[PDB]
Amino acid sequence: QMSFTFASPTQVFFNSANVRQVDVPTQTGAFGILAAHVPTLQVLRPGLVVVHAEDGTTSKYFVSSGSVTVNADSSVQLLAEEAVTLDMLDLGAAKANLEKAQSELLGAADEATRAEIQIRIEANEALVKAL
Amino acid sequence: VAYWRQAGLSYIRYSQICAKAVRDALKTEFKANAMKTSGSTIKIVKV
Amino acid sequence: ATLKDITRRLKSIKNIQKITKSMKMVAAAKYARAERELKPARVYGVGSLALYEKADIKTPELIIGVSSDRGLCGAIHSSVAKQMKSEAANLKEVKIIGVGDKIRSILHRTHSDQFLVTFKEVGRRPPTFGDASVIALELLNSGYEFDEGSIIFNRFRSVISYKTEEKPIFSLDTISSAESMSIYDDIDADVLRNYQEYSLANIIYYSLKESTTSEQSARMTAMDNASKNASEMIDKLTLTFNRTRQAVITKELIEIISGAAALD
Amino acid sequence: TVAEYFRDQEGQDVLLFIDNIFRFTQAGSEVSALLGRIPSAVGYQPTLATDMGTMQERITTTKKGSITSVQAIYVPADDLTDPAPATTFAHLDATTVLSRAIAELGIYPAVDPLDSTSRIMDPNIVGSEHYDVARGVQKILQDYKSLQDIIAILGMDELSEEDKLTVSRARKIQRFLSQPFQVAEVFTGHLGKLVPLKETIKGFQQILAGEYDHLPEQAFYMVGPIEEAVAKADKLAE
Amino acid sequence: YFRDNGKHALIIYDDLSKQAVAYRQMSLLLRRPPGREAYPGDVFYLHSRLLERAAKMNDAFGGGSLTALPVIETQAGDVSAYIPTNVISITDGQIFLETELFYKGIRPAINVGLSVSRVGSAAQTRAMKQVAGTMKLELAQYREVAAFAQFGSDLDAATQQLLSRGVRLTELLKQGQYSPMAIEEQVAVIYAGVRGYLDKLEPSKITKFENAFLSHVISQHQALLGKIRTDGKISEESDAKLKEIVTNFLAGFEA
Repeated sequence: QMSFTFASPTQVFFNSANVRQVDVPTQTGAFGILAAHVPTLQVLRPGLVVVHAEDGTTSKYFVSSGSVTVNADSSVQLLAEEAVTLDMLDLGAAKANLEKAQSELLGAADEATRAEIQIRIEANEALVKAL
Repeated sequence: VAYWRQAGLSYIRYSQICAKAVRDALKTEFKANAMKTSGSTIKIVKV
Repeated sequence: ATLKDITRRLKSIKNIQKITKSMKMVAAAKYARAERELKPARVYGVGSLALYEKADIKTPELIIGVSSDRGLCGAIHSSVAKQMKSEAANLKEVKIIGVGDKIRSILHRTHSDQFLVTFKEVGRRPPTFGDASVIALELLNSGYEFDEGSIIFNRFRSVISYKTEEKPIFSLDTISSAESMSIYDDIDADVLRNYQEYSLANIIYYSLKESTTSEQSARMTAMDNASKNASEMIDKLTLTFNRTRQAVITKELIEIISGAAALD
Repeated sequence: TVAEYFRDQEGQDVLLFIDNIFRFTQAGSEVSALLGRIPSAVGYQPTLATDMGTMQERITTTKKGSITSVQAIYVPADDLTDPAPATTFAHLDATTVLSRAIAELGIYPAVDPLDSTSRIMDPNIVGSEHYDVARGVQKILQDYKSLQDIIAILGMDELSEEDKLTVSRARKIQRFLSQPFQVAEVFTGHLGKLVPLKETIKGFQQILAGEYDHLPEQAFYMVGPIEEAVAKADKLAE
Repeated sequence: YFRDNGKHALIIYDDLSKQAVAYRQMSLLLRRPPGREAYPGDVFYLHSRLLERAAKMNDAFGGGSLTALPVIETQAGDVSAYIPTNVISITDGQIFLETELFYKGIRPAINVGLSVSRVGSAAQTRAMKQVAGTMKLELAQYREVAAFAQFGSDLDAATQQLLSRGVRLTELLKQGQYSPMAIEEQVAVIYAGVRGYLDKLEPSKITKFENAFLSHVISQHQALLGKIRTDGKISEESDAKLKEIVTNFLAGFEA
């Protein structure tokens, strides 16, 4: 178990809930942080957060940012800046937004805009993976 | 983080764009609610 | 005094009584909102600091007070304010922020310059996360990074008491590089910082809320207070009234009773 | 004079509506001037006291009957400090302040309850059963009132539900004071119901005791007898 | 005389204030006492009888009536004022008029709560009663919040509306200078507000609506107005006729 604190200002989803795993877009890739994992600190990255709750379930999520914090212990706290359930997130929009995003990228100014766009693109994808 | 950290872009900057991008995203019913937690009564002074 | 005077007074007091009372619910509502807002949030801020703790740190190298731009609510802000700029001598580099402005009082008279920022519209439409990030981000850009900040806000205890707080601002990414952080078997002064960063908002939001929640809840309280006073007075004046009235009535009734008649 | 007939002669409890003493006093006073009489402070006829007094003294319980005097009272200057009502108070021993508001709550009858008062409520005369239950009630009503203040502004589970319970009990009690109406049955439908005291004392006590609390409140609404409330309670629990 | 000639006459006694003074004076000059508050006692009686001589008579008197609208023009809300206190015990209600509204430009003036018809409704058109019943209330609740945190402070939405509504109704409750109405016009506009149709409008435009709306129904829906006068009352149809007229017309009024 890991008392997985899965949060956003939006929501605390798992609130130190004895979860088996959360699959987390850290910045390079991810990892499916398994039930009590070593300390390591990772800052997220948008992806989907998939909270393989210990239970059998996995609940699905999209995450945009924050840090998940993998304590030594059982407390894992994903504090995703933005942590959302996919429910609230529109694939259609994502796509369209992506349409746009991709459109925008082309005139995106500098790595920072591009980045942004991209963040957004990546994001849009990153909802889109699941979504 | 090279696609944002490149030069600059805070984890916030990043994040916020991510998050912003969430704000950008979202389904509808749901979609109202976003800006609520945003920089809104954001009115930054140093005063 | 002459009935006018009384009224004049009264008038206002009643007004007050309303106004305050008005402000009381108004605040209470805000407050109520804020109250709501605390749930994930609670966690969220609690979370935010939740790790400079297990894996721990201390400097040997941004002060900031995070509360309101509010008074009539009470002297909350002054509370943090106090307890903020009161310190500052020890620290290092001196870079202070008062977000909140009635806090910027006990600080605002020694600098105007070693402030970095202030938030305005503190509360109002209840202050939030975004903002916390918003305010978080640029903030980073600054030359004092853990000349250990403190974040001073009124951490609520109750809708009426909060305790004017400080927490310390781990902007170490340094000594936090050193130590039992290795254990965070990998982590990078990126991702580190990029959590430090991230937590700056988290907290920021939070502190902001702690204070502002406190304040708003305090505003009800202040607004109560006022009305207790009011309530009495209002009562009393009403006497003062009768009297001046009667005093009057009577007096004339005198004049009337040949105090101007038979006996002109 | 008429009532003296009914009291003494007819051995009765005459009900004497005098509406309003304010107008009476005033009427005397109008003459005072003209009579060249010195009136008084606040302008009153000098005789205000005697005027009231003898008259009040002429009302009583003889040992033939009672002239129970129910005096509709327009309130001079909407205070009582206006000497007469203060005096009136000397002769008042059951006081009725009607709550326009409660009535407005659709409550029928719907007095100011806490100012539906009597100096003559007693654990003695009306006995403690009455008294105490009432004291509990009056208090309770207030208590409920107290909680009303909180909750009102703060939404709910601003209470613990014993407070809620009492609140509710109070509501039932509140409602039990509502009584369907006979005279205005023409409007209301139902009828003016009459409540023997024990059912009353008992009644509220029971509600208070929560013995009934597991039933709705409109039950009590438009009821005379505590049974008629109980019956309606059941009925509202369909 | 009219009353006995059936006739329902309206007397406006304008003002007893003036009388009172004179009369009081008269007593005094007669050396005779005045009375309470230094002014005559049975000047009440004067009036009491005077105004009792106004009545709504039965049928025998040709339904006889004199509707009396006595007038007092107040100094400093002196109602406390002897005669006013007196009078207060006498009338069938009093019409409190409030200046603030006047300066505000608001005409009517009124403070309503202070205004009273003890009588209330029994002489009222059902038409109006039906739309008005609802209005009185809309204001009533509105009024508490009419008072509450009036300034630039939020409210809960319910109340943001009631306030809006209330405010609208206020405009509606204005009535132009030398611009009498008729019950249908009134009911019409009341209907308009009640059925919420102009909360829509931000307040300034209400007045414009009303006129326009009026001149409009005046063109067409005299059909209705005439009707409403006829039925004295709104039928569900008349309502329905209203409903469109206003909504659409309103739509036209706006856009």
